[PDB]
Amino acid sequence: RVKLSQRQMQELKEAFTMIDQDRDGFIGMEDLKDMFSSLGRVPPDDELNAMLKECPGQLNFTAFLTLFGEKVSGTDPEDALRNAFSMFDEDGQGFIPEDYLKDLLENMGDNFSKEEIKNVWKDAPLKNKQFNYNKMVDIKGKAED
Amino acid sequence: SQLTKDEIEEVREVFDLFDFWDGRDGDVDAAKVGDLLRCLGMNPTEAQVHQHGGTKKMGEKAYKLEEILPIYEEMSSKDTGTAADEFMEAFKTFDREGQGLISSAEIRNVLKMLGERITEDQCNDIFTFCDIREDIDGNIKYEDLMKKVMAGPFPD
Amino acid sequence: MTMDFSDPDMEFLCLTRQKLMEATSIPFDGKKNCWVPDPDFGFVGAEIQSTKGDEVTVKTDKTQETRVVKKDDIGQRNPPKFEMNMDMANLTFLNEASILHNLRSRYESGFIYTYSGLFCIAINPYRRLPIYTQGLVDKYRGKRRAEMPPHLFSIADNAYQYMLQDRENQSMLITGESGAGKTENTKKVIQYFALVAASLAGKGTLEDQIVQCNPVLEAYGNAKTTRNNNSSRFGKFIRIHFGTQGKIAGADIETYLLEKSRVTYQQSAERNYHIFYQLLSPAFPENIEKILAVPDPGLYGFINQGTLTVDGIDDEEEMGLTDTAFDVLGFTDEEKLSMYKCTGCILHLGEMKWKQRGEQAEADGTAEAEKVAFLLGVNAGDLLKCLLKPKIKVGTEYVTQGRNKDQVTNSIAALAKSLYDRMFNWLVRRVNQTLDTKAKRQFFIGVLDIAGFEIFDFNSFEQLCINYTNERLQQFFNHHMFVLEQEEYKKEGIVWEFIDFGLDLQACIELIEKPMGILSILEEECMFPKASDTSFKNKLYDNHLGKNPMFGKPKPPKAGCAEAHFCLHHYAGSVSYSIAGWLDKNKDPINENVVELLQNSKEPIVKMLFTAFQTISSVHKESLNKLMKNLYSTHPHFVRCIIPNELKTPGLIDAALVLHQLRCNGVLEGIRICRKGFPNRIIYSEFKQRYSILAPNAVPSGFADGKVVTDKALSALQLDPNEYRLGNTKVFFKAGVLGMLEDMRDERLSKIISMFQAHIRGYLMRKAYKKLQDQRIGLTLIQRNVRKWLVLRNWEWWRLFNKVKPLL
Ligand SMILES: [Ca+2]
Repeated sequence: RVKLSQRQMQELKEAFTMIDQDRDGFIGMEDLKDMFSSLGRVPPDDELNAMLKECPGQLNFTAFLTLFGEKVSGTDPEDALRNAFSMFDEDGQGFIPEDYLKDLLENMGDNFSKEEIKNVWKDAPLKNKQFNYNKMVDIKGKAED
Repeated sequence: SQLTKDEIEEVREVFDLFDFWDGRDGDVDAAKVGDLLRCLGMNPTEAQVHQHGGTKKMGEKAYKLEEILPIYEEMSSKDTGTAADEFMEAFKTFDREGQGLISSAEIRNVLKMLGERITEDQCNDIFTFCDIREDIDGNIKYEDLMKKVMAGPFPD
Repeated sequence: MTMDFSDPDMEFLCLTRQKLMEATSIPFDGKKNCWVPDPDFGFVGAEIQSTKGDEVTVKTDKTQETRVVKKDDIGQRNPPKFEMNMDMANLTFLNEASILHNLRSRYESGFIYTYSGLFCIAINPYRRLPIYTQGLVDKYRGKRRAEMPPHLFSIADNAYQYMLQDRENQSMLITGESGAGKTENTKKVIQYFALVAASLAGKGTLEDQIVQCNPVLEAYGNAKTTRNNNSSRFGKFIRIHFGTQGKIAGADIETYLLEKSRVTYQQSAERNYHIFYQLLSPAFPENIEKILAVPDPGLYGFINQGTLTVDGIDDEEEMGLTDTAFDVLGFTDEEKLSMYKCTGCILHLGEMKWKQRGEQAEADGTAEAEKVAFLLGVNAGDLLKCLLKPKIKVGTEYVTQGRNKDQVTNSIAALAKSLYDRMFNWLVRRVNQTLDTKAKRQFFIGVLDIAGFEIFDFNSFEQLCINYTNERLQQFFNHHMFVLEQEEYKKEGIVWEFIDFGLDLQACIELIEKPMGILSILEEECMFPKASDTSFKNKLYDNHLGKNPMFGKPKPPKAGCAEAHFCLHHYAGSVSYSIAGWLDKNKDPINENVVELLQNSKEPIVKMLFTAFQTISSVHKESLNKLMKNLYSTHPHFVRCIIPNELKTPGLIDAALVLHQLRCNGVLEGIRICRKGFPNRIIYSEFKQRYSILAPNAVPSGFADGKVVTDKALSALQLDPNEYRLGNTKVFFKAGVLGMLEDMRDERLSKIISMFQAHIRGYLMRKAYKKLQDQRIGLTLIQRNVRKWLVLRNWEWWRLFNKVKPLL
């Protein structure tokens, strides 16, 4: 939890500070509409406001870290996840054998739902009936590509 | 009936690990009662394990923690779990010329052909893991093998 | 030790390491493998199926067949450690079955030798085998029995050393009929005593100067018997002498118990001695007329009662070598005549007919009498007169004439036998003269060849006589055993709770010798004119029917399966005897006048009859009484030769014939005796090395004491203290103790291996444990990291700092 650490807490500092041009520190509807503009996407009021409801009211940054109290739960780190996947890859990268990973998440350990299984194949970096981990670790945070 | 608080905490630890690998649900598969038991630190024979619950296949039966605990302690009620004396007098039966050396083709024959048979794979492994070598024809030290097998994968 | 299971010579005594480990490791189970009775071939190996009440079910090995054998018929078989065993004394299960096996399995792998207690058994291999090399001789020279494997030589070098260690005369008692090599064997033993005379590190060989005589003694002492083509009907003891340095210094031959009777009586398929059918042949027609006969073995009561010839026999050739041998031994072609003529006389002493008038008998011819009178060189008148009439005394001299017909016929028969007996002693005195090219004798190692123990379908006065002899022989053995085992126990400090073993045969022996026993009942019943085969029977029954265990009585058999009148329990088993004719067969009365007169003319009959009225039995007794006085003054050794099969077919065993020989042999009696005592005896080390696995402990095997471990292993198994005793150097066991111990070890060892395997599985898994542990760390991360992602991928805000920052 507090594991919304420094790297996690300063990275969140530049973030709230950009959406800025500010109302002495207030991720604003405007600071927002001004951003999703330079983001280039589509700003819906009711909605844009729906983002507000999440914080009681008035988002400085103290509230910004509090809002991200769904992020911190898992949030295990960068590398830590790579090593984790590593373990189940014996043949150096190109990564893990699909089947395995299925018998792995689906019926070994904290079992996945047949519903959770798909929520994963849809995207999934794949080929040769073999999975890609530094690619999935990637999606996790989000470099992109 | 007796396992101490710490004894339990210990069985638990191992127990969880096992229910973890087969799906954290509070149950472990009878097939795994042998292994689990081995992880607590015991060395049971297959007869021992079957006479105490171990099933052979995998869908058959399951055990909560409170069911395994008494197995652990009945199992722990035995005492010819086996010593060195017991392993030494038995290797000697095979030591043809009286030094403590035994062809490996032979120790392996013992281990694979007799008693609760041991796998080809299992033999190679225990033999690679203990650092037990044969020399020209001064076959294998049987005591070397005894001390190490009885010392654990994680010596120190 | 001193054996390399490899010195190629040992190919037939030994059995090599690989081969032994091979025999020593075959499969086995003590709760099921066993010995079971087999009609066709003795005892066979099997496995126990089901029990229930007193009726066991079994399945046999070599043929498969589920038979239903009874409880007291399942033989505990010995475990593998005992296969090809060298001394059956060491066997843990000492039953017939088991004795059969050890001996068989060794003959069937080329080994003809197998020790059983004091005995040295040796089977006929029927084929030359390397066994008698002068190189082996040295592999055996000076060694005590355990150092080498079983070998006839071991018993001689020892018989030889003892002669020196204890300065005692030694004897070798060898048994075995027809094809057993009792022959080669006696030869090979006299040979060996010779080779060792070169042993102090610096016209005939002995074997030969002695083998030279065997033809002549055989013509007068051997003959066919229902069950044997050439049976020595006398006992010979070849005494090989030595000087104080172990130096061979001579030999001579003592003879015992020549079977007179045969001289005037045949049993259907039997025959008088060989020589009779020998003289009367063609390589010597000439002699056939000096003697006074017509080449026709039939034509003579003292020769025709039984058979004419013997299948696979050519008298001629024998009357041949017999004669050639008579010269080699060196004696007067003239002497050679007397012996012959003397023999011939017996042929006539049978024609000598008779008739009577009231109660005085008279001739019914006279050619026959001057034929005898002449051949002997005495005056027929005086003969006929002293046979038919006689004059004796008190101070004056009355006509003892009593004589009737039933009386003279005997008198004549007895003359014959008496002639033959003096002739035979004579013949022997001679080869001895041939042998005495001596210096000075100090000791001896005699070899005794006696009869054996006969059990026929029809045993009569002859069988009893012989059995009385072996009974006293087996006893001699029992007694030696007794004396040794007694020291053996004391050497170890074990308590000896035993009465002489010899005594177990005294009952029977007594039932024969003892004043008012079989023989003495016979003798007295011999002095009663109207006595009868029946008068004698009752007096036997009267005296010993319910009153003595040994004495029994059979029960009518098969119309022809003769009538038996009583049976004795002999060490060799139970023998049933027929009484018909003993009264007639036993009378062998001396007729004084015939001697003083026979104390006339022709030179041999001067040395012969020059050197009351009695009986065969009384003589038998006296002779036997002597053989024993002599055997008991010697340190004995026992060799047991054995006929393996009725048909010379090397490597073949007939269970019945062999067992039969065993019960007679005395071999099985010894096992019986070993039985009641502690036959298994182990040195604490041999025990230390074999059973420690049964009660292992942390004390380094080497600093440990054998006795202590032995002791401690035996308590832990809570084995009955009666089942064993502890000696200063060995632990004595009873029956099956080792049998059990062997089976507990197989058990225990198997358990200990599963266990080791158990420790491996424990190692292998305990190693995987750390991994699994690691891999739980991982997966938890992956599910606790993916799941949030499956959520978070929809938190608008989430999308933003995912954009909001790459753009920092
Ligand atoms: Ca589970």
